Amino acid sequence: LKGLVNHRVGVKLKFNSTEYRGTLVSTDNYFNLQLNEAEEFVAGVSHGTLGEIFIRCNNVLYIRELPN
Amino acid sequence: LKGLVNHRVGVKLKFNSTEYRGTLVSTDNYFNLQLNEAEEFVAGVSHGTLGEIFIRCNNVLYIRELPN
Amino acid sequence: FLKGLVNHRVGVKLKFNSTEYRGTLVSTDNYFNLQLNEAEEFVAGVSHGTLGEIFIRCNNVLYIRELPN
Amino acid sequence: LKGLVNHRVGVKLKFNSTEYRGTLVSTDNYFNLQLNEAEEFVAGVSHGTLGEIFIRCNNVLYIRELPN
Amino acid sequence: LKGLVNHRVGVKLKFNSTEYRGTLVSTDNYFNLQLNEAEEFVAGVSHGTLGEIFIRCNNVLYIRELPN
Amino acid sequence: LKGLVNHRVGVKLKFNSTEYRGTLVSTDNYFNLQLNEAEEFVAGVSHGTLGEIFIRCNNVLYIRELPN
Amino acid sequence: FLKGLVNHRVGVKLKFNSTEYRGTLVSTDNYFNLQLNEAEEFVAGVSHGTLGEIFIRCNNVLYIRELPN
Repeated sequence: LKGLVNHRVGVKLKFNSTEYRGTLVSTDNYFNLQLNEAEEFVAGVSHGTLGEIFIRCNNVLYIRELPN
Repeated sequence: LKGLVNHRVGVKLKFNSTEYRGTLVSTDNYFNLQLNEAEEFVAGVSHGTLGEIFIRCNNVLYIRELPN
Repeated sequence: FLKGLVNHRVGVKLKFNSTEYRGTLVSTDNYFNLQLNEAEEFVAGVSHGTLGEIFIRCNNVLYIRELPN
Repeated sequence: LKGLVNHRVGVKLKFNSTEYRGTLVSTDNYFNLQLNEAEEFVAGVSHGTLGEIFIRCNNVLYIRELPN
Repeated sequence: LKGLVNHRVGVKLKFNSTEYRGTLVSTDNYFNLQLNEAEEFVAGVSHGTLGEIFIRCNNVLYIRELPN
Repeated sequence: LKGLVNHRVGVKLKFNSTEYRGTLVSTDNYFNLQLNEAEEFVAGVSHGTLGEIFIRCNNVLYIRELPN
Repeated sequence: FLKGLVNHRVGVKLKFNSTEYRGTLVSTDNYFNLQLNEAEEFVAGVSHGTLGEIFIRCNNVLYIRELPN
C-alpha cells in the first residue's frame, strides 16, 4: 500500500456506495488511513468536501488509485 | 492521529448520519478517543451537548477536523 | 482512559436502540469492559428500572459520558 | 467478575429480550462463562430449564446479580 | 469446557433457532469444537444427520449438556 | 482440523443455505482453508463447479465430511 | 499463505451482494489483504467496469478462485 502515498485515491466503504477521494497522506498495515482534501462521493456524485479525514480500516472495502 | 489532539474535530459513526463534534482530548492507536464539549449532530443539526464522552473505535467511520 | 471516570456517575449508551445504562462506574479496563453499580436502565430518556451491579461488555458500547453532577 | 461466582446471576444477550439465569460456576476475563441450573427467560417469562450451559462472551450484553 | 468432552451436547447458534446436537469429541479455549454424529435441529425438530462437523466459535451462542 | 486434509468436505456458510463441496487441500487454526474441486451447493442443488477456492474462516459455520 | 495464485487471474467474491472483483493477484499476505491488478467489477456475472489496481481488505472477502483460462 505504501506505493500509493501522495497519490490520488478513492476509498470505498463496505456499506452504501460512498467513496472518499483524496490524497493518501499516510497509512499503516492496519489499513488506517489519512486522507487529505477528501471529497465525499455517493453513487459517483460529489456530496462535499471534508477536510483531512482519518478513516478506519474496518469500514473499508477497497482502495484504488484515482485515474490520471 | 495525535496530531489532532486539542483540536476541534468531528467523529462520524457508521450508522445513521450522526456526528459528535468537540475537542479531542486524548486517543490511542486503538481509535478510542476522548471528546470534550461534545455536541451530537444528526444530519448536521444539533441535538444537544454531551459532556466529556469516551467513544469506542468500532463505531467510528472516520474523523475530521472542524473548520477553524 | 476511562480510569479517570471511575467513581463517577456515568451514562453508557449502547449502539442499538436508544438505551443508556446510568450508574457509578466501579471499574474498567482498556477493553472498555465495565462494571456499573446502581445501574438504572434508560430508554429514550425514561427510566425503565434499576438493575443492580452490571458488567457490561465493550462491544455493545457506543460511548460513555459523565452524568451532570 | 469473579466476585459473582457461585452467585445467582442473569446473563442478558444482545439480541431479543432473552436472559439466562443460573448460578455462575466459573469464568474468565474473556467473559466466557459457566452457568448452572440455567433457566431461559424471554421477556421475563420462563421458557424452561437448561442444564449447565457454557456461554460465549460475544453474545453477551451484560450480567447482573439476581435478587437474593 | 473440556468437562464436556465425550458428552452429549447441544450447540446453539446465534441466528435462527438451530441447535446442532452430538457428542463433543474435542475442543479448545477458542470454542472451536468437534461434534460427532451431529444432528441438526430446527425449532427442536430433527432436520437430519450431518456426520462429524467442526464448528466455529463465532457462530456459537452457547453449549449445553444434553439430558442423559 | 488437519485430520480432514485430503478428505472430501462440505463447507457451510453462515448466511443463506450455501455449502461449498470439495477436497480439503490445506488449512490452519484460523479456519482459512483451501478447497479443491469446489462445487457450490444451494439448498442441496449444484450451482456449478468452482475451481480451487480459498475460503475465509469468518464466513464459515461448520465443516463436515462428505459421506465416503 | 495463498501465494500459489500470485500472477494468476483470480476472482474475489465479496460476502455481500453478488459482486466479484476479477483481476491478476499481484501480491498478498496471510491477512488475506490483497492487491489486484486490472481489476474488473462483476455484478451477477456482468461487467460493471474496470477499476485500476485496487487493494482489497480481507474482511469483505468470502472467497478467492482461479479464473479459468
